[PDB]
Amino acid sequence: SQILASRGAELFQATIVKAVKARIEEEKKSMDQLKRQMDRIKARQQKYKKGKERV
Repeated sequence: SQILASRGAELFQATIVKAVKARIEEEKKSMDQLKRQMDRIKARQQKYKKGKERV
């Protein structure tokens, strides 16, 4: 157990960095999805404005 001190630190750090990688992946995906939703809303509003076109 004296020789194997660093192995536990390596394992814990690997778990932490894997969790952080999954977190940033999920965050990026959610941000892109929300941004696409916002663009669709903008496009629908612009289409309505152009359909109005016959402060």
